[PDB]
Amino acid sequence: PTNFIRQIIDEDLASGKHTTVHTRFPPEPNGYLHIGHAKSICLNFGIAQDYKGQCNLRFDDTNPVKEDIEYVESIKNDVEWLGFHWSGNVRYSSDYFDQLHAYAIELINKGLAYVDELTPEQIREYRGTLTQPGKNSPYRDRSVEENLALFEKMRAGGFEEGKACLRAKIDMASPFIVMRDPVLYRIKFAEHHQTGNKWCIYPMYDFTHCISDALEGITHSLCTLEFQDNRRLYDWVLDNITIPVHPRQYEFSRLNLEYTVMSKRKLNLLVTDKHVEGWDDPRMPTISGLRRRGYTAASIREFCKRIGVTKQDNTIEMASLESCIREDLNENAPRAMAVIDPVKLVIENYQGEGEMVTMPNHPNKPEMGSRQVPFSGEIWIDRADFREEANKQYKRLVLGKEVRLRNAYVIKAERVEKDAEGNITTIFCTYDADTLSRKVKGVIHWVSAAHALPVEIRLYDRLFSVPNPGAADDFLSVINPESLVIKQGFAEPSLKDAVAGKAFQFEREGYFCLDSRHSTAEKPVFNRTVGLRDTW
RNA sequence: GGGGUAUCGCCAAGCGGUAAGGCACCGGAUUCUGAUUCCGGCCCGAGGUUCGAAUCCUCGUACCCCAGCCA
Ligand SMILES: Nc1ncnc2c1ncn2[C@@H]1O[C@H](COP(=O)(O)OP(=O)(O)OP(=O)(O)O)[C@@H](O)[C@H]1O
Repeated sequence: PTNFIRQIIDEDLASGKHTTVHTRFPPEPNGYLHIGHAKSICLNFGIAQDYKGQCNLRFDDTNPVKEDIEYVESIKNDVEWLGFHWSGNVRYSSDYFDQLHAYAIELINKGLAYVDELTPEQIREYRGTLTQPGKNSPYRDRSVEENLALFEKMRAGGFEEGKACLRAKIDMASPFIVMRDPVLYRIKFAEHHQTGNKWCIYPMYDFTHCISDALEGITHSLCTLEFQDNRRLYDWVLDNITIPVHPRQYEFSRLNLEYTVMSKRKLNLLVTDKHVEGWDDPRMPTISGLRRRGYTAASIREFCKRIGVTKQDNTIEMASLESCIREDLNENAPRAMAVIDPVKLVIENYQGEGEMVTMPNHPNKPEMGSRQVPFSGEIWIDRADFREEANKQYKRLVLGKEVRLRNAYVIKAERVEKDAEGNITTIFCTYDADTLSRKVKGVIHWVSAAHALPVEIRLYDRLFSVPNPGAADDFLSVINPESLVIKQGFAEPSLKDAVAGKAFQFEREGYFCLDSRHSTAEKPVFNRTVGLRDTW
């Protein structure tokens, strides 16, 4: 699987510019990982292992205020669950606070940084606009000695938040807004989840990232398009300090998925306002969310592989994702039987009850063996599989016609019974005793009512009603009210041996898995990962 | 103003020499899952250089990103 980045790497390896590849995944611990991060993970860890190099996991913990320890734990969990391993110990940008501080001092001594006292509002007014250039701060020309003294003052906590900041001295007229004296350090009297209260000054992203990459020996730092302008500051910092290597940044387009949101702020909001059970709600585009929904690490790696790596903005269709999980489960998931919308079907022609039929664990893979499924007179079938009268297109069960039960005989509808609402409460039928192993075209699933197992089924759907929910003025007001719908049904007996993690394919229905969060020893709960491809 | 992008369902190969593949959708074969499997259907605009242009050049047009003491 190739892309413009792997081609850049091949070239460097050929020209001799590098003899090894070292990448990194640098997530900020301010939320859980989503399918978007997965693309970055596959790209970075995938390149490393393919080129026999290294890939680091570095928490970019530069803003204590919006970060929490809870997130570092789940992020590590998901990277591992995805099947990737990082080189060495988990790293943290905060592991470099002392070096970063020393580098700030180097820039100050070269006259390439200074302490600015412009207020947070003033800095915006002096910055200029997209069409107009900015103007130099009145403090831009302080002497080295004065900046040194003032920066130590900031570190010591002598300045209140927003009363001072260390800025790089570049060019207020640069067409690159990011190069208009970017803030390097800002004051925050906030406790840090790694360094506690040792620091009241914290380095900004642009100053931190490139130096962190450099120190770790990163050869190619891969990020998304929104940082293309930043690459100039990334290079400016490395070009102006004393450091032996200069990692190069290459940007690719972020993944966007139809009918869902990918921004951490929006996903957080959904969780905070309780519109979803939690970061791992089965309807969330998060890694943990997809996991609980029934997606396999393998399907996700396949997905990331299929969508490619380019510099083109894109929004992949949900159909693309679902395809990957179907392909995965259609080859490894054992087949079973279950009815989501139950309706009794009495075979009056059946003598009492008691029988056991052999059902394959996979209609295309005998190697998976076969189970022992029971068959009786009173069974359960899905209401959708029966109709009093229907076109020739309806291949299911109809009064006059006869159907075939999955891996069983061939029954024939006879009479029906309804309640005081017209709802069929029971379907009476009869069968052909000799059909174990006319032209009855049609097959439906079923669950012997005697050996039946009460089971709760959770059917999920798109979280939002529109393709691009993030583009709506209020993405919340566009949430799909039917994203989750609980159903009570019955499944064959061999489904009580289901363990959270195992994926079954309820024939004619789709792929499901046990939901440990709701599944009780009494009543099991199955999440529908995805429906089966359905089209007459 | 600067940075990027465009192979017309959604992605995406291509790097001067007969325009891949995946998803989606549409046909047909197999089928005791309306599944699966297997066949088949499917170069932003205008010029210019060139024997030859999706690939190079010029000028456009459309879209995305940048005016946090966020990342
Ligand atoms: N949607 C995405 N597709 C591919 N990579 C992504 C995506 N979102 C974030 N990344 C990248 O993954 C790495 C870690 O991202 P980070 O932890 O900073 O979250 P983030 O940038 O806040 O994500 P978001 O902006 O989507 O909330 C960075 O390189 C980031 O650019």
